[PDB]
Amino acid sequence: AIQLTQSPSSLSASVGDRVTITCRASQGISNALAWYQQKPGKAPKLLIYDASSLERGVPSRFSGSGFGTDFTLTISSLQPEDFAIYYCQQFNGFPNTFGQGTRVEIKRTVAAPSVFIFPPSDEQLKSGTASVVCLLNNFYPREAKVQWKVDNALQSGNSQESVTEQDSKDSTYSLSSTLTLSKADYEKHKVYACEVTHQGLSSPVTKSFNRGE
Amino acid sequence: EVQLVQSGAEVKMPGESLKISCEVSGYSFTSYWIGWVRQMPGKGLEWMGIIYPGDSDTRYSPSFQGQVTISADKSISTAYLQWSSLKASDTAMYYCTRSISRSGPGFSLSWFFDYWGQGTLVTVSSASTKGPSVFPLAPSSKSTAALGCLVKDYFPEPVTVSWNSGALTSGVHTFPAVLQSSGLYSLSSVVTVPSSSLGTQTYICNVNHKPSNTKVDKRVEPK
Amino acid sequence: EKNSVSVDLPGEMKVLNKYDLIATVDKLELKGTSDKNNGSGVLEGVKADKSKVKLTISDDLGQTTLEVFKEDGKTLVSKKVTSKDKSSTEEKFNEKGEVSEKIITRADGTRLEYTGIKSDGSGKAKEVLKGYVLEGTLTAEKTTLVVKEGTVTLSKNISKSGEVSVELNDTDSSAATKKTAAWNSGTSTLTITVNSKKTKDLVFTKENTITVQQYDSNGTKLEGSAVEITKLDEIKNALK
Repeated sequence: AIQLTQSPSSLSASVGDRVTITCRASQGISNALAWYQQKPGKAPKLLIYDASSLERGVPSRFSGSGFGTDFTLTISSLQPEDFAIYYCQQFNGFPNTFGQGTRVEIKRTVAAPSVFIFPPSDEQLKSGTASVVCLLNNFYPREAKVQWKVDNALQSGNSQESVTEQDSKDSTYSLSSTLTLSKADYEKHKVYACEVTHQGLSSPVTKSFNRGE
Repeated sequence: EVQLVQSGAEVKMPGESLKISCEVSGYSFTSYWIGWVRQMPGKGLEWMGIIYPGDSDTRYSPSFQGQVTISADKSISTAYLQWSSLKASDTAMYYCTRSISRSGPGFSLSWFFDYWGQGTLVTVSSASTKGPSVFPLAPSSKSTAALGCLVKDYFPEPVTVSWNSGALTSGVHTFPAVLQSSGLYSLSSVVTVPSSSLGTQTYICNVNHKPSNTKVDKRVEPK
Repeated sequence: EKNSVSVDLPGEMKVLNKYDLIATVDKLELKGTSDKNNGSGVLEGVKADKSKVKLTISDDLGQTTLEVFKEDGKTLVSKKVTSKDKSSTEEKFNEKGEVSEKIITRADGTRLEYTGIKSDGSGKAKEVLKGYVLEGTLTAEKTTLVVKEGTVTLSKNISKSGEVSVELNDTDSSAATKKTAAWNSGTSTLTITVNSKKTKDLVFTKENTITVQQYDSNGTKLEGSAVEITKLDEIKNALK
């Protein structure tokens, strides 16, 4: 079919920057191009059709132009809710083809991780296993680090981390670090702590709790 | 009012058959084409085919010719996407899209898609489908208190998590699923609440895993 | 009016901040916002049928694109692209999505019409020359225009690239009355031969005309001057 190549792959800009995204075709598709916006989760949404005409309800800050084989989608004044992935598609030559997309992130200030910790539920220990959870909420940038103190002796391999995508209100992130321990070993200790080191900090933060106190 | 509602998530084994539907409303169903778009896991967008319910004209993309059946039903305003036999490589999210026709020079036409469905996920594997867990994580000695629920050892993604059966979306964070060492996903959902509301207000999380038909609501329980 | 005076458009239409411009044609006003102060901008407008009308003017002020949509601004009804040199191409759509009619108009007034377009491409082809009109079919690989006179059929093919090729078939089976043909793509001439003896030449000109030059009795060289065809029967008379 017709290959479509976008540029760039990822992108980061602050709230207010005029950001432009390109989409290059392999043939003359002069007017047949459409732009979609897939937000976190689901689902794709039509932004601009015929490469110039704007879809109803789409704000005026979104614009697009192009002709021949080079096309450009343009946001005028970036907004935090505009964080999404943007695809271009061709409908001049059968069959319809999509571009590989383009990631758009938002730049903001740093603070703060806002660490929280959670003990196991004691209903998990009816199954011989327990999970400890350390919560980091509404921080920036995405980079962070978490360690799991156990009797002031870190524990290995039993951790798993997951990060939310960039928030649509304040462009922040959130991370969950889960420590999976067995009940036979969870009771061989008293202090379980979570040492957090984020760029927005001034010193490592350690939220802890004594086992059943 | 233009809405495209799709069917629910599916779990199938390699070789089984499956037909998913797209219930339509809001406009003249007989006037617009209805397409189908595939999205491989975390990958690009693949257009599968299209149908015009005015005469049931199926235009199949060559990448899926003889691989999937696309039908429509003008009597009930509903389109369908049907498989003869599922393969393990067919695991993806599928969209039904209302299409706008454009006469591409020449001798043919193509479409762009203005209104999209919510998406139907089809997971194809020969492993056991296990329901989620129940465990809550309790708030204690917080800064605005924080609490949430834990969803351990389920298969297959995705699981929808609500709080107070809706009407709670201020500080709700639902983490993406992480596949553990054991072949079962696990995720957590958390909310940030005013610390002075614990006790005077009850918080429940409404988990839902339609693949295994499991659905559980549990309360925090801050102690 | 002031600070936007006027300028004429390709197709006999006129076009006249917080650049701004205002236009008006077909009994109602169309206004939008341009980028320069020459007329390079789109013009929005609505019809009594609630149908959306859109006029796209190029940046060179020499290509107007007038579009007509339904109540939704996406599904189109007609699309006429008019250039500076009157090279127009209007399309109409069957409300299924496929283009049902395509009226190609050249600079010298010679129009090229297509009607009855099926879902594959087969449709009635009719070229409007000056003084006469040719008709034919449309296959998915060329445009075929046929002129018949008894057994002889004159097929003027039109490749999709635009070049013209012409052939001639004769269901006659007499070595003294059968008519063969010879085509020269460089000179754009079709030479009719009858009984191992040339008869006449037909030249398809770049002005979209046809000339007839009768050979002599011995079929060795031409004679006289060429007659530009004005009646359709003049083409048939050469095939007798």
